[PDB]
Amino acid sequence: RRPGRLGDPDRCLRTDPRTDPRTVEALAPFGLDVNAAPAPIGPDAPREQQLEYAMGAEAAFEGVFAALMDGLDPVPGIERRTETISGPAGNEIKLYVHRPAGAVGPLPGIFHIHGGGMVILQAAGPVYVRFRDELAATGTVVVGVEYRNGAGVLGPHPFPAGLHDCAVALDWVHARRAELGISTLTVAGESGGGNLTLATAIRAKREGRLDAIDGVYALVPYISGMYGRSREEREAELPSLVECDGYFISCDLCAVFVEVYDPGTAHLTDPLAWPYHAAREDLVGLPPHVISVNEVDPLRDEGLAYYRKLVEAGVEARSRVVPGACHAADMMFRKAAPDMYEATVQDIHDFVTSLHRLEHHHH
Amino acid sequence: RRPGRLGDPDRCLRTDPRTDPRTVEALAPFGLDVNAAPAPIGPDAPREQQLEYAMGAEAAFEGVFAALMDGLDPVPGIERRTETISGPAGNEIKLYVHRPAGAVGPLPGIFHIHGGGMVILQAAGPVYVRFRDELAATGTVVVGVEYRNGAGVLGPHPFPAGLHDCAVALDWVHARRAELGISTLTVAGESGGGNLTLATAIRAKREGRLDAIDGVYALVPYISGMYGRSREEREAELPSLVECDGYFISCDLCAVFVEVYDPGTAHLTDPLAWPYHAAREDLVGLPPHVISVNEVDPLRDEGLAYYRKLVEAGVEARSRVVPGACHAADMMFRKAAPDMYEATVQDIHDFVTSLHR
Ligand SMILES: [Mg+2]
Repeated sequence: RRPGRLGDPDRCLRTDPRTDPRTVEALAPFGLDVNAAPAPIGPDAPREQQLEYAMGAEAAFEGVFAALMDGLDPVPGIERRTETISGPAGNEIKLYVHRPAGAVGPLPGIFHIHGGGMVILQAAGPVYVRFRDELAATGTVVVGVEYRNGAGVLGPHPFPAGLHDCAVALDWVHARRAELGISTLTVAGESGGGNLTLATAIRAKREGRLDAIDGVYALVPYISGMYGRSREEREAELPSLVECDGYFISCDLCAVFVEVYDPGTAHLTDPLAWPYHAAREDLVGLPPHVISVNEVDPLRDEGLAYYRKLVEAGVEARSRVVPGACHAADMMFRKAAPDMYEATVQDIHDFVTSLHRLEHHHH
Repeated sequence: RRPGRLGDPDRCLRTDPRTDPRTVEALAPFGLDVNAAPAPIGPDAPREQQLEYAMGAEAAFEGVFAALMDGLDPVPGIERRTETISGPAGNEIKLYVHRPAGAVGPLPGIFHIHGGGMVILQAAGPVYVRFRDELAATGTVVVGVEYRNGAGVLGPHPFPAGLHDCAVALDWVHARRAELGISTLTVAGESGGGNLTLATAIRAKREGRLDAIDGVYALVPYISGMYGRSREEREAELPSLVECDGYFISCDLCAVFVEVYDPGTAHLTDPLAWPYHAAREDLVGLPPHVISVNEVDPLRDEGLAYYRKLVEAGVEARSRVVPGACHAADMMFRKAAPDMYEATVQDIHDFVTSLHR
């Protein structure tokens, strides 16, 4: 029969033979070996209740991530510094810089955009600190942007606040490459940070700012906005949204996050809010991209769709799949599945090291 | 607004702003800067006439490839030897072996399957000798299999003759990794050799022979068999078949080649003939795969489809696109577009060095 919840509506990560069993056992303490509990509200709830729900979801996910990162041996030899810059709207934006302490000369730069559906989680949290140390350790300079969120502790700031913060922060890092010891500059991020990464490149082309971007690496991108569509609609367009619904994340939670990010959903088909909607003309001329998708992630199909769009637009594009992986498993299970974690860090290192500096090429 | 011949039916490689212009000028001596001339026959022609046509098409493509390889400095430091083995059906199969001079120790192996729609061209021809030298130079042992073709000078031998010859030759290389100085073994090939590469892996799983295959690298695979469908059918299913029809290769030529390969087309939906038809159960458990596709290649969409299938079956799969590239441009334009050629050679090298037994 068909895989996952297409073949058996009651299947979950534990009962899906495709799931890496180490990750099932790593999620069991949190109850996330089985299908996520349903959302107690939907996208028609009053905004006040949606923000309360998102604040609780933020805390709940942060508890999971803190426990998964707890007790890890430090990454050796990383220098960390925080910079604080002026945002577009009188707001301060923190940048978390990571580099190998011994590094002599310029290294590839990674402008890292954290996930959380553009509405929750902090770049200051342990799962992101760890990922930026891990990337830096390979011989990169990593700059993690703390942008305004749609909700939670760093919210509420609707679309396009976080996207504007990412723009200003990218411009600041690009203007300081030499000071920061950066050669090429890649924008990277997972899930909602994969969304902001892809939209950051689309916007940079529109604004004449593409000198800032030598490459783009999007992991498990959260880009369709279509989580609130019926089971039949989701099955017809993006079947992974049914096949793997409730595998770590659920369409019901994501549909509330869509409304939280953009109240009224005037930008539901705007490629800067939801890059799945990008037209060919939005993508022509973009720098090299990687789209990394996860096998048992509901967001798998929308990530594959974006790779097809980039191919159709002539971008120097690549894609990969992480076998056995739930949404963001390759960034979460540094303890339980270190090989999966290492393979993603090493793929990103291999991509950024391959890049040419495009500001110095005729364009 | 739609690219290529979807937006302007008269567009051709030269007038498509997407094409790498260096490849346009490189194809102009052959008249292949403009849309390929139409086929004088169709798949309904008598078999005798289809074989005459395939033999002329073979000579014409060989002439292009020879001219594109002429005037190159040889790849230095390559040792070449020919092995001759027993095939499945009393036939001898040549194997073209390439290795770097003075390599110490085992190197990744590449079992290379040439293209030509499974019906034309020889592994002994200069475009394949060059590509195997180029791969060897990066630190690999390359084995080019000379299998039975559906047509041309090494035919006619319908499906599954070529596939059977690839299976026996792969088994022979696998059994001799030590003697050949090979560590890991990758099956690789472009176009019709991309078809045979992907079908070789699906067949190996069925036959309990997957120990022979540590990875699979398919370039611009020729795998749908759907070239003879109407313009409207092709547009609906695999739009690149219309968008880039006539860019170097044409659907009319390909539709005759389908019939030549498998006369009567009993295997038109058989994944061993046409891997686009693979079911999930055919792909589950396969070793790592790369699918490389070319931007302005009519075969682009079928290759992207196969990457999706591998992802949906849990294979450790990757894909790439070559911008500005017609069908097989990354293997043809070593003179005019050396950056494009080297990027494909280095991606294959990166892949095979990443594998383990
Ligand atoms: Mg006959």
